[PDB]
Amino acid sequence: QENIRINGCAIQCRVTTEDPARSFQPDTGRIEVFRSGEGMGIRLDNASAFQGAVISPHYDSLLVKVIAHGKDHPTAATKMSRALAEFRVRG
Amino acid sequence: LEYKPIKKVMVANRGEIAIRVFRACTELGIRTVAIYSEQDTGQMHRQKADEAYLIGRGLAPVQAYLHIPDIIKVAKENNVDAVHPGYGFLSERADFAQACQDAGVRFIGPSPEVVRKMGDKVEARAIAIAAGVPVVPGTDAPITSLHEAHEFSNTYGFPIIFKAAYGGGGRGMRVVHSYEELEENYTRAYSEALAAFGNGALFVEKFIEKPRHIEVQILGDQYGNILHLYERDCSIQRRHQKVVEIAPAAHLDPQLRTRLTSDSVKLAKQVGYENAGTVEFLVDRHGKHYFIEVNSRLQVEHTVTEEITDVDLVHAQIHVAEGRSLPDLGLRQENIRINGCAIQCRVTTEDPARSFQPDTGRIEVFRSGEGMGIRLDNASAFQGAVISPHYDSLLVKVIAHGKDHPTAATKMSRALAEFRVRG
Amino acid sequence: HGEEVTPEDVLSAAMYPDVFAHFKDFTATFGPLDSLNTRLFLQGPKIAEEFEVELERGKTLHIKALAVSDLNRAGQRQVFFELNGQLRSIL
Amino acid sequence: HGEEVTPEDVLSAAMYPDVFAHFKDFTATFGPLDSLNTRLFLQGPKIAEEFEVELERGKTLHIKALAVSDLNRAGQRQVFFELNGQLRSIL
Repeated sequence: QENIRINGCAIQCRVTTEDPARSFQPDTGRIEVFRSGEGMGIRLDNASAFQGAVISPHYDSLLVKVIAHGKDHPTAATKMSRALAEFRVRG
Repeated sequence: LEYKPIKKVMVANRGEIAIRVFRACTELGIRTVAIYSEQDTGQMHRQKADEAYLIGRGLAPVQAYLHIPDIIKVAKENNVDAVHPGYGFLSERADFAQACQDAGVRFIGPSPEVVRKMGDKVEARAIAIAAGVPVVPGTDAPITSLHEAHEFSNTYGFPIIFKAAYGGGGRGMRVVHSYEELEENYTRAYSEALAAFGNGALFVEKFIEKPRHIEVQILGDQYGNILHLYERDCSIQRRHQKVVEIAPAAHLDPQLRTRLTSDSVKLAKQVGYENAGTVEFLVDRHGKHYFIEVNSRLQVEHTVTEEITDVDLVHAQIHVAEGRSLPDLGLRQENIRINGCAIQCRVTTEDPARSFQPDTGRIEVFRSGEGMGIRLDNASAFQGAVISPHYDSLLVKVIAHGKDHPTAATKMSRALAEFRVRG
Repeated sequence: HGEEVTPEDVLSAAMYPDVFAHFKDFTATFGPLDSLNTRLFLQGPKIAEEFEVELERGKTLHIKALAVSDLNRAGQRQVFFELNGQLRSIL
Repeated sequence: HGEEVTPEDVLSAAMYPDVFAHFKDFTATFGPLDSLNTRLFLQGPKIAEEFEVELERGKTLHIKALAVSDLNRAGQRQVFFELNGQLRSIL
């Protein structure tokens, strides 16, 4: 318990393939354009994402698990706003 | 006290640093401008910023980024408030800096006077002798007679090293142990210096077996306030160049690292530097440090300290370029601390077998292996990527942040295993 | 049809409603036009012909047409394109 | 051309050394044979058709043919293949 010390702040997000308009109803399809975005305080986790991929509805619609570290909460919020801008998932 | 905020910044280079500055600006919400040459329309930087403009229509690609007036006119036309010159291309150019001041466009970096004062080795030697740490010991003046070398071998020590001035070649590197060896080595060194080269400005220095050059990073405001970042180790060298990097100290005496810290702080105060810089020393096995020089632009391994200290350097550069003082940022000694072990590698399309020569061609398959504490910076990596045969051969930079130095070593070894670049 | 209505657009709809509906529908389903060369507008690109499209002030698009697939899924032919830094495929 | 050759292969070299050199060259170049279907080995994959390639007890991969481009400038063709989920262009 005593060696480990709290260090910094971090925020974790999951990117989904739900239609954020109708009912957050998950969408299905095939990827066309995939662009990934990394920074200093950025960290990405790829589930099934690549160029010309196919997702199957038998399993979850989890594509990217992202964690951003910073020296405070607002820094992490802004860092993730920028990171979400950086990706480019088209199709 | 003076607040002159930034509305747009212009990058006058190409590649990974361009992406770095663009992401920093968009994280600060700074309007971004990108510039490309005719050959280099395939990178990601030109389409990653908001705007892309061509330069050097007929000039050579190696000098395509070296044309000041055109990029000056582009900066003016796009209402560029501040420009950052990056590294290697025009940061060493004092003409461009004074021109940047002439156009009124804010400059990201020190004042042109400091850059010009650095100049040749002679200003550095004069300033180091006047006010600074001892420089590598030896002879300030050239040796042109047997008697200077004989007296300096008699006085300091029989084993000495002959080096040749006004030349970067290693052919002027000779070893002296004894009188009979002294005169013969002096004679042959003088012969080679006057034959292969011109002025034989030979210098006598002490016998050095193992150099270990150690780097110090310095930030300051325009208000006379100076913070050293922390130290970095570069014991690894192919022959004279960086291949991998180790920021936390392998074998450093805290007294000696404290001496280096205070010396770098006082010398930054002496120079009166205004932006990002670094002082590199050269230590012996015994425990003596010697100045080598200072880089006035933002070093490549800067971001390595970015993992050491949990502070951004490009943001701090932006903020001092605005006019803020470091205490406004809360940039003081006590909060910045060593946090973790760091190792640095860079991938190049070169074959380490015969002559470390680069390879050119088209990559067939590439995959990513980003780790839990493994940070990746992609220079030019995509499906169907073609590497230019005239520009640099840098593709990916990998950062390993491990709880231990062997921790990062094994993690980044696994990362090397997972990466696949074929063809 | 959304918020993108201006007084001149109102006038254009007022004089000619039906063709305006057709035009807005077509532009929406096909993206911006008039940024094409007339060659591309009527003839379209020829395979192994690279070309350039300008979209905004600094906005350059280098498009090279790689190949055209055949009929696979009840009349779904695939085509292959190369943009600066990426390869795309369209059905 | 021996880097892991076996004494059994030494016997083979004693048998037909010239044909030995030819087979070794061909093997180091195009890789191992005798992992392929007879029809696939002789006439080859079909366009808009996918098959399976076993490598080891577990190394299992799949290949689909997409299309074939035309000779570009000097008798060079671009062929599009789909691996497990990734795409490869082959010259």
